[PDB]
Amino acid sequence: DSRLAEAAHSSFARHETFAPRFGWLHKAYMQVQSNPEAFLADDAPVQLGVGKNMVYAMRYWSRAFKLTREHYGDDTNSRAMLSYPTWEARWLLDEDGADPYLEELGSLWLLHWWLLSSRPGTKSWAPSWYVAFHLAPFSRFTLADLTQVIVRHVNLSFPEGPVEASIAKDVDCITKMYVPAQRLRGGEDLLSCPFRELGLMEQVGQRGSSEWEFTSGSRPSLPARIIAYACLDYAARTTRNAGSISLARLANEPGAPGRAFRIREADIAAALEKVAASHQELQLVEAVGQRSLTFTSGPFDLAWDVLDEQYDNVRSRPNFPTREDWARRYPKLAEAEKRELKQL
Amino acid sequence: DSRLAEAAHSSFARHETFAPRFGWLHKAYMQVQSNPEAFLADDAPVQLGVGKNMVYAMRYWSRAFKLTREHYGDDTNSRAMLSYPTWEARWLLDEDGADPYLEELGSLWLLHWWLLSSRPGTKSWAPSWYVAFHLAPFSRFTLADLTQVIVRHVNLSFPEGPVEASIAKDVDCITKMYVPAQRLRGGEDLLSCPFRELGLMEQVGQRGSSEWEFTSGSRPSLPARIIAYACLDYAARTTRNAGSISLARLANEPGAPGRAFRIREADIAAALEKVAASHQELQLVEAVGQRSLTFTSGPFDLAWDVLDEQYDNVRSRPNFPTREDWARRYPKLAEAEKRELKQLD
Ligand SMILES: [Mg+2]
Ligand SMILES: [Mg+2]
Repeated sequence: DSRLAEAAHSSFARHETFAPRFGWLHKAYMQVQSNPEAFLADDAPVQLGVGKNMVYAMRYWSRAFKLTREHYGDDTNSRAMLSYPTWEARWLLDEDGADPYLEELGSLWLLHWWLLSSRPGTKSWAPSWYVAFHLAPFSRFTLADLTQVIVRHVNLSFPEGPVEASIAKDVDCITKMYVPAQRLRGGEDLLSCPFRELGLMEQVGQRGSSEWEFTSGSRPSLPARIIAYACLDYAARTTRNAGSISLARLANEPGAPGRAFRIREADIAAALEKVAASHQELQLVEAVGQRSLTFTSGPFDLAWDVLDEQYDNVRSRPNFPTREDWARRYPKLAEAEKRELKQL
Repeated sequence: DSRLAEAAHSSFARHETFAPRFGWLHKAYMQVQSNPEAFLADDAPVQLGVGKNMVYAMRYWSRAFKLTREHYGDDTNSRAMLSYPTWEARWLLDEDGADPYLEELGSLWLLHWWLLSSRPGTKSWAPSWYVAFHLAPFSRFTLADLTQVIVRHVNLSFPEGPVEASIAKDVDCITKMYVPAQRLRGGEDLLSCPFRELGLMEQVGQRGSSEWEFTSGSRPSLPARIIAYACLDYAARTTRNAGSISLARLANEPGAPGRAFRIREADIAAALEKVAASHQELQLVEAVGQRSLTFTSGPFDLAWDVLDEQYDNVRSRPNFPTREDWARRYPKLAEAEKRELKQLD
């Protein structure tokens, strides 16, 4: 088994037991935009306004949410892994972007998709999150049961061999990231975490009992265009031209929006139907008779047409850079992608 | 039944049913700091980064959370109410301040207290919230129930009166502010609201059914210094000298922390023990045999010692302004307070 090795980097507990914070995403984008050394400077804890271990966590979460890519010097400098903002970060978090203050719940659903997402050249930095949402056998678990599940997947997927204590720390942090704070004990310490608003995870049988579970209701906070974006972005993992993808695969394949968002096939179809009605190039077709999503040109570009429309077409704004503008401004983003590729 | 009139201004539905947004608090502070006309300018939507239909909601929430005050400018033959940031906003929301990005849940508890709080010279801007937390005789309700208890309290307090439709909009907004996003139904519509993390309101018994309730469990996200601040801030409403206030009043009196935070007397007692252990001027006393909190000096200054401690003593940082420094930069803050105090005929 190497579903996981093919989708995720070997990366555990680099969040340093810290769940994401809005202030960290915001401040990381602002500093890194003009300073590649913003996380590595001896200056960082005061320049970022956080403790020293929070600097690394900030750096990790930037990487994990696909808001930055890392690559060496030179100009020398060193082997130092400097950070570079992605075009998606410029699109989302810029003061001129889609949702710089994460006012819309669809933006959190989007960031959640990027944390789990993977494609050739760009794997996930949260293998424990990927196992939990895409590969775990059961919806209810103890933290030690889920920990054991990830250990077994890491053992069959990576040459290194599992660090149980680090994987246990991922499981603590998943819990803090998705579960309501009333189901947490803080020895006051308790921090906000905006991904709790997604309602993806709950305590069970609350003593609080030792068990936790992922939910399975409807997702009124998940916008249709966010589902449609993820389905077309998932289709674009393997195709760059016109074509189709079955709804069954979108609902059930590991990596796809059904498991990422924990939504049923019917909720995917309902989102795609609503979005298709506004986009001539997209249709739901019932074949033999299973439903398929069709697209008359490459699905990556249509994905971003649907996503940009959810935020009133950010790419139309004055002086908004194109991906090709961004790539020339930050050529190391492509170089980081290439070195991921030349392992395949 | 003048309780609501003494506690709250006659202000209903000015938020247009938009629940608070962190970006709204943060950007309004960044702009009002240097521009008293931030909410009135032709270019407000672009400079505040919001739609034209959101500017007033944003202006309202800043005032309601005691983050701004409003007063006429120095501009003759003009009645427009200009905005000025409060010292509390400088302490909390500045990049140099306590929690500019609302990273700690105690900051949301605190903002919630500010929304509900009331003092001679600074009443609440959220009468429907005041009624819902402090005056309603029940805790479980349909939205039509909550609307009608507010309507009943408003007719006793404000002759002028909003229309019922305005109060209903307040109640929709109360719901979206506090209940989990999974209980709401949009058109996509749903916005984040960080006050939902406080776990204060939940859907109950549904189907159908149409019921809601304020919750009543334990509050592990409510820090003890936040409780003690509110208790001392509450005592300071009526006294500026050494004195005392009973735990029963703190836990049960309308306007006090027990009803604002929906916590029981023992939870208040436990928070106050923790804080009195580091504060020799605070004590929990047994009298006959009711417990009281006592303070050997003025409660308001002790309140802010306790609150500033929760955030690592922000007032000690280099160049942090005193309230005297701030009142000289923004003289109309005191003018807006004096205006309201002389409405207390
Ligand atoms: Mg480390
Ligand atoms: Mg308006």
